[PDB]
Amino acid sequence: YKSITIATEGSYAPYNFKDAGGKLIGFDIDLGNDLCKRMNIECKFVEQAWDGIIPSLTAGRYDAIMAAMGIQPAREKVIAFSRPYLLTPMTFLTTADSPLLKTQVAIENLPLDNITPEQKAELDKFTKIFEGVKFGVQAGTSHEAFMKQMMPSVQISTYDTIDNVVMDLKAGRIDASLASVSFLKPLTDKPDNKDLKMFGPRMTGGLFGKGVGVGIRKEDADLKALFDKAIDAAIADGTVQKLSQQWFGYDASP
Ligand SMILES: N=C(N)NCCC[C@@H](C(=O)O)N1C(=O)CC[C@@H]1C(=O)O
Repeated sequence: YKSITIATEGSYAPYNFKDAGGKLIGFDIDLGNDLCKRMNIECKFVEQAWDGIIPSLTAGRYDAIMAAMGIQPAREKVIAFSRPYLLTPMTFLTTADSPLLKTQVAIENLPLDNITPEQKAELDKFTKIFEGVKFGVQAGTSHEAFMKQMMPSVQISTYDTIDNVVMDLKAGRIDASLASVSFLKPLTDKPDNKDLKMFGPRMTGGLFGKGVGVGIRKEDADLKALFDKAIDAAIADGTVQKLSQQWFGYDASP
């Protein structure tokens, strides 16, 4: 390999978004540039809307995806992933004045790979509390998949970007959402968002899979091996931890 093109979305801060000059910035951009230097490959980042990001990769419009993409079983049917470069659970989001905040969380860390009756009881409790509450999620994400598969009785609206979800939650058009802690912690830590709060169980596994990874075509085994070696080195030397603290305000490195 000499040169590759990496697609990102550009609407998911602090992983990938646009600066004041319209340039793509964020953890995925800084990490991608560091990995390419390690691989001795020239890389160019390009913006791609979330809906077509996977088919444009398999159609050969670019060589990899770094766009806060969870390594999840459904996507693994279509593309390959590097080993994870970040780990994060998933949790809920509402407004700081919401009555939803008073709900007792019986299971703080809720793994979904093998749901026990106790874990199902906790998911069912939140489903019942959420029935009547209007949820908003970004379309085409594990957030949408979780609500449709695990909480089908809850009213959901899907959005083109997570930015539009947050806009509608702030405006009171929706009452709650779901996303990773890696997205929600920096969002709620901003003084701009003192009116927003994370809540509920922190979920992992199941349809969410594990980790955030670089999406690569299945046939590109050598490119996956190059990324895996570079990611292992960036984790080992503390680069991923450094970038995670810079962008997220905490260490989400594997
Ligand atoms: N708009 C984007 N560029 N990416 C949205 C990805 C959301 C979600 C997913 O892959 O479907 N995520 C995962 O399930 C774990 C990491 C990520 C998240 O919730 O932050």
